[PDB]
Amino acid sequence: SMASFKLATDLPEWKKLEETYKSVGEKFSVRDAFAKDPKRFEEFSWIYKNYDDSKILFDFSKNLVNKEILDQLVTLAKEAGVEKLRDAMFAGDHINTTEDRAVYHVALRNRALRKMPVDGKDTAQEVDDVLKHMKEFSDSIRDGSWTGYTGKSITDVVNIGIGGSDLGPVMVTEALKAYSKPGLNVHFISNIDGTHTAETLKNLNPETTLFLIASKTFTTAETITNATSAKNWFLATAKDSKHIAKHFAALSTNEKEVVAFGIDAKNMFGFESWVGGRYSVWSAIGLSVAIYIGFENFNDFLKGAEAMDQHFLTTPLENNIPVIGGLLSVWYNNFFGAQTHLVVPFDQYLHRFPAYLQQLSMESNGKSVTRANVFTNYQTGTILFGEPATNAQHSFFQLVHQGTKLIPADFILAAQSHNPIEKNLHQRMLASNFFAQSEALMVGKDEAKVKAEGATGGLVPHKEFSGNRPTTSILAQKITPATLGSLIAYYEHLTFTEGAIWNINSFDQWGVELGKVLAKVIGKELDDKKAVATHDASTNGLINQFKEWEE
Amino acid sequence: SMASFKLATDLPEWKKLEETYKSVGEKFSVRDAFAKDPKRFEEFSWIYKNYDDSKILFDFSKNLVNKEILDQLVTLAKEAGVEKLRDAMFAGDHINTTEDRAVYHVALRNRALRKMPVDGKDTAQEVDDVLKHMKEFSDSIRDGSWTGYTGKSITDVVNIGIGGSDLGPVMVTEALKAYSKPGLNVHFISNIDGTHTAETLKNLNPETTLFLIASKTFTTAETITNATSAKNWFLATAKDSKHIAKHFAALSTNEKEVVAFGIDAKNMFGFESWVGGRYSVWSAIGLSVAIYIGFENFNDFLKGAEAMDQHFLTTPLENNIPVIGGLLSVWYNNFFGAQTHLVVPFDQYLHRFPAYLQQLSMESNGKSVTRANVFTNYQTGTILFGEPATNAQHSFFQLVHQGTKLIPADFILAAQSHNPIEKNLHQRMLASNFFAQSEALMVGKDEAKVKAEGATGGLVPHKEFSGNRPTTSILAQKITPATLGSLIAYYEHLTFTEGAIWNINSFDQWGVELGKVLAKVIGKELDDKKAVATHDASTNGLINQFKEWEE
Ligand SMILES: O=C(O)[C@@H](O)[C@H](O)[C@H](O)COP(=O)(O)O
Ligand SMILES: O=C(O)[C@@H](O)[C@H](O)[C@H](O)COP(=O)(O)O
Ligand SMILES: Cn1ncc(Br)c1N
Ligand SMILES: Cn1ncc(Br)c1N
Repeated sequence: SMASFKLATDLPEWKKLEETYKSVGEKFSVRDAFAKDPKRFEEFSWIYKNYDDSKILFDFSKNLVNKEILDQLVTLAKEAGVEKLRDAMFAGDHINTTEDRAVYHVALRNRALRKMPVDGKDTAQEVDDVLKHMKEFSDSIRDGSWTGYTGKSITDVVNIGIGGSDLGPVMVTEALKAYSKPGLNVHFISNIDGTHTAETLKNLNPETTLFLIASKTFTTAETITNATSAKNWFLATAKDSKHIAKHFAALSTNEKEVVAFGIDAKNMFGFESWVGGRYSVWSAIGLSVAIYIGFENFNDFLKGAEAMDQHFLTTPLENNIPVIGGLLSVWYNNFFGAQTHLVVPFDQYLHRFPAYLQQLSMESNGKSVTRANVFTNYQTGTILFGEPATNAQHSFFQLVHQGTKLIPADFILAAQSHNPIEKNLHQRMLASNFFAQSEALMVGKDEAKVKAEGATGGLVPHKEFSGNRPTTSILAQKITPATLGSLIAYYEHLTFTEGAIWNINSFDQWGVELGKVLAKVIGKELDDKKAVATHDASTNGLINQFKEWEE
Repeated sequence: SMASFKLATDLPEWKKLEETYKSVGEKFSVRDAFAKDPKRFEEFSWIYKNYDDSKILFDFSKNLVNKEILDQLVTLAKEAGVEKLRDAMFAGDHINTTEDRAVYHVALRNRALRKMPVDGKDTAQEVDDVLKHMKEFSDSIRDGSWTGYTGKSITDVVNIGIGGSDLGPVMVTEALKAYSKPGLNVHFISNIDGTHTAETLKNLNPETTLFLIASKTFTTAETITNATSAKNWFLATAKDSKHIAKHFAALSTNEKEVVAFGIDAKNMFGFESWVGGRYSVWSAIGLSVAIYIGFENFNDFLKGAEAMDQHFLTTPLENNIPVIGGLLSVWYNNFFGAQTHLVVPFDQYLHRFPAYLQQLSMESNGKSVTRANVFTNYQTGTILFGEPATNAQHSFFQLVHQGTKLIPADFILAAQSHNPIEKNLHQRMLASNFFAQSEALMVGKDEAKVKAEGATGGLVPHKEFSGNRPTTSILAQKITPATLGSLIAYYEHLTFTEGAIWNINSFDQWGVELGKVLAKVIGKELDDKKAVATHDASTNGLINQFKEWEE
């Protein structure tokens, strides 16, 4: 399973891209590119067709890229063996080398029931069987047939989990909230901070609340603590532990720990080690989604991911949409030295989409060691950030337009709103902003125009805009379950691409693994009341100041 | 009002800091610094005492800084005239040069009624008079005496506004939600996206809902549109426009536009041009806060800001807490070339604190032109991001620990929880994470330790942690109104400092001003149905694809 090369900087096309950066890239004029190439929009935009014949336009043409540059980036991808690694992923090979695991989120959305084996054994029916369990259970919650311990239908579902066991369910239930039904609400406890439990459960009724304990390992400190506190809250009213079986289910890989916690095995929704947390919403972890919007919508979301998987698998690199996205990220990160990537949904439902992508991206690609087990001498993962528009335009877009940092940005809009109020007035205004913002980042406003518009003397430079600030625009028809499925999978495969070029393992997380063992030593120290002198002086000082100030 | 210098790079200490970066900074060992200096925690931490005798510890000692470096940064601040600009701000001078305005958020929290003049006229009583109006109105909402058009008490208050007229109210009501009362809820419509209106108003009763239309200009497109749609929603039930007077108030500078919209002048809460939006929560814009948690709590929040103002005004630079913070930001941005700054509250109530600071920071300091009206040839504002812990630890902290990017970070914890459930178990665990995370970023884990812990061969590098990754830890006793007031003001004055060194105008926003006129041309084009060919080919293509896909 070893690597075909050591460092990205070893790939012969890397030095050629450095040369191209110097001669064409650094000074690249997007205005000039459009003037030189009447077909530029056609050449640097791609329509994706989803399984339901809906469409998404990916327009890359406002980026600092042309045919020469993209052809060089494609050659780099071939040298890096992006296709070989991708094929190994889809083959169920153990490409997560450091944990010796398969990387098989693609198998979770295999609705076609293709043969998709791990360790030589097809996963298709095992995955499907969990999905059938999810459909049966979510249907029974939604139709009222699953009753709580006093015989009432469930009104509230509380997911308890953190990281990969939280953020997908949050983001996707928010994104697809138009598909929810009145009277059936979802909630998400994740932070160990007791505020999260107290505020979430404050107004809920134990008789009509169902908890889903979401944990791959079922040993995570925060989650098991939160789950215990919720069980205590439930039993304060319900009294008898026999009633737990109607109110607690588990989403997990670890049957022994689930049962040991006192959940019935029948109420476990399983998944496997080859599902990374930040790739897990497609699994049993998405049960809150199926409950909130219905299993059929959840299934449509999976099929959207599957269609984008097939696109990534089958398309030559030069027309492969997630690959192009990933190649542009490498271009900016490693040649321009842009440390960040901005993601801006022009969509209020997608308000937690940037935060989700931040996990996906940064937890996958924030690595310093390659598959050849040497340290990198070049940049890896970027820092991702964002908020929805139009809010963002009034905020940090000031810096995006007039600051000193290059910030590659992705803007996303649906042509149709789920909420086309006031005869679509609000939607037309939203869309006008989408178009005009990316236009303005490209066109800018030169000295002569500032003067024509009435500024004189020392005010003029203050009102200039450089332009040639790059954007990618992604236009969907509508943010349906299927569309969101395809969009997430796009970003998954974009992340894949970047990581393949950098020659890192996109699929481990030894810093978040360390995080889950770090705090125990200090926790024991906070339990007894003596002052501490066992760490560095800052840690000791902070701890001791805390001890003086704590309740 | 002109500048004493052109470019930061002209300041004699700038080149000296470049030299210090090369010889001491680049290779700085924080472990070595603690070993060399037994008093390092004491020397690089400061206790702030608030007006109510509560305290906040600011520990900078895990930063890449020592006495030599900090003394050089202080000298740079003196060369840049940070104190002169600060004194001009507090004097009511028109230091927002490009708009020729005073910068006088500090006057909003002048509870001491010091003489604080703009254009030679004291502002103290005018500010106070608005606050007395806010107290009377918020008291009458809270006590039930302000009734809606059918004679019922108000149960829901909806703020409508965007940017500076939204994010402060959102963040501060979230942060201080422990101080709210059952049955009186606040809501925030901001996005033009009609989803925001539809979802917010779905379950509200027009008879018991009060709107606050928050707009400095009272002409912002999104806000006036949202406000109109809310008025339409209200009148669909209420029928008669005479009932608007019991249900709509305005937070604004622009009395003529407010009345013209059909709000009663008596229900206007005014503020002045010298309040920037991203500095406005202290003004009439904070009315939702006063309603949600009570005017006395709002006033305590102002007094916390006032105390931090007095600290910033009166403290020599070497012990001036916001200045030190700002100097470290310049150090990382301009000498290390770190493009970002991470802010992580170990506090679920403060979940929107990073987003608020993102506006404050990036909208203030994302500028390319100095007070001498020349373009910069060095980096200005950083990109700010963050999410609360412990969630963030499971997410992008992977990259913070093991990626290739330097990411200066601020961690914030309260020693006491408003929600100390389970005999403070959750709070002790939260705090243990706070300490352990910053410890781990500093200490790292070398090759020998990885081997001792059981890794062999090619796995070892994958599990190494560099350490020497910097953090600032801020420990409060409790996040009270007063504490939050002081914390925001800290960041305001930190932002001030950075901008003063860069010699930019922290107080204009010509990119967000452009944003509010950009979209109108395209909006007219989306109104008629013909295809468009009036822009660049990408803009035209996106618009035309939208037209094919739109309802
Ligand atoms: O990305 C990850 O691996 C983490 O965010 C995990 O999802 C998080 O630690 C929760 O782990 P578990 O699902 O085992 O409870
Ligand atoms: O920071 C700013 O200036 C903007 O975010 C404004 O707050 C926003 O545009 C709203 O402007 P107004 O308060 O005039 O409606
Ligand atoms: C660079 N990038 N942008 C979004 C995502 Br997900 C990644 N990895
Ligand atoms: C650098 N920085 N960190 C927080 C804020 Br507010 C700013 N300007």
